[PDB]
Amino acid sequence: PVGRSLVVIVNDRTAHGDQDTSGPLVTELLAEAGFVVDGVVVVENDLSEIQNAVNTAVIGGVDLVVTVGGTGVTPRDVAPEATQPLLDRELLGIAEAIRSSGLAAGVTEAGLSRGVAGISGSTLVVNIAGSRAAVRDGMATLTPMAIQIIEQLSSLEI
Amino acid sequence: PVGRSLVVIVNDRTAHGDQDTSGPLVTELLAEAGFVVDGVVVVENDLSEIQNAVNTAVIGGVDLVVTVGGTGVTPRDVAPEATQPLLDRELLGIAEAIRSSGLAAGVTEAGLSRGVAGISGSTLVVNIAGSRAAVRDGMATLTPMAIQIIEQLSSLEI
Amino acid sequence: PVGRSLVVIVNDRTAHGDQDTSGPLVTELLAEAGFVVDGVVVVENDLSEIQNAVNTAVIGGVDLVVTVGGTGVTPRDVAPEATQPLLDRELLGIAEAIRSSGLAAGVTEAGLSRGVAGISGSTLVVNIAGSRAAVRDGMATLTPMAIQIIEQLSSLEI
Repeated sequence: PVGRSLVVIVNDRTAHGDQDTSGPLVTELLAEAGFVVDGVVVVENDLSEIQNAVNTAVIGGVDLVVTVGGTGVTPRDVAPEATQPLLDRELLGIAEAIRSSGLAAGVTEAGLSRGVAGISGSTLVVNIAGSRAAVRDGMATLTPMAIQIIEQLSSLEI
Repeated sequence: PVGRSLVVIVNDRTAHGDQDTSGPLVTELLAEAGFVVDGVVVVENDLSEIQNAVNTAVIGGVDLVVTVGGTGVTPRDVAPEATQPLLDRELLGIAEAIRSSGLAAGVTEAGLSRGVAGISGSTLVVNIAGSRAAVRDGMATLTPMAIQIIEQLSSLEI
Repeated sequence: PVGRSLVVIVNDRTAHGDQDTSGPLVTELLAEAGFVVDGVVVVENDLSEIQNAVNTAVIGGVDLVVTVGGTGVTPRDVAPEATQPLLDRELLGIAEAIRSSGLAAGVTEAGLSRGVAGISGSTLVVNIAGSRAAVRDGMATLTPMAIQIIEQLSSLEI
């Protein structure tokens, strides 16, 4: 196994009982890249809830947290605002590659995603947009990068 | 019509009577994408003038403001410095896509543009470099993105 | 000659006597693009040493400083943290183009580089990752951009 992962669904409707159509796809793509999926957390578009969810993964030593949702242009979308202050160092390369690949694939919500990416504690944290198309394209870009970052951290033999 | 737009020409020479060769091209490309062009404002490379021009569009409820000029490497180029503090949220995807497309087209002043992009109030604000080549390539990248952001805002039915 | 350049090797091992395998390649690529190479400085992954090295080039009026190393994900990698506060204006276009080209070439440490770029005083400063592959790909992207920025500054006839 490459490492442990957690998925955070950032969606007001999912947090009140609607069918989450994105999370299972993220889970299966993580598993197919070789990650153990420790769990899925659903939160509202709420800064402190999102922070609590990520910080909980960070304190439990999770290797990869993928948040899904809350990267659009409306004031309610606060995943990036919630994430950025938790980052000890940003990895613009991840966020830029996700936007760039989504734009080339014609997935607008991915090209325009305000998502950030970085290391918090021992955890790689990456925001992706909420749609199935964004999760598909974002995950294809992200997972080899995440494998390399995580493999590099454990080859430090720290 | 997709929405209302304003063009802000940021150019010391144009502000003192020289022929503006970029503004008419921006106007015609906006019109061809379906925007009403409310007007054109000419300002110097001057932070408070640029801010006044943009804030005036913001308070009038304009949907898209394209600023043209003042994104180069010299100290006089202050469009990005003027713009960034007005943004309630940045849209790095727009600025990155404009740079990336300009670089692939060999338009140096576009690849290297310090331009930013984001939402201020109800207005999408985007900096592009001053040349005809930069306006051509920047507008081709920008206008479908702007249509999608604006169509999304009005489909909120707010 | 296009201008004067300095190379700063940011590497703990090189700073204690190991063979620097990257610096000669950077020197030869600079020379081949037409820069005079004023010198090479070796420093540790140490914020104040890196700053001293860059600020020394800035005060001596150097046109281009390329730093090599210290852009990875581990806490010891501090080239970007050292560089960013010295920049009077950032040139995201350079850093983004370096990441983007490295990603397309399959050079992971380049796609993921946290390197920044910008103008400090009269000096263009650009961080690249430490490997030979990163220096090869980064330099191919950087040197035409650097020539254009420097040629533009001296054509100001300031």
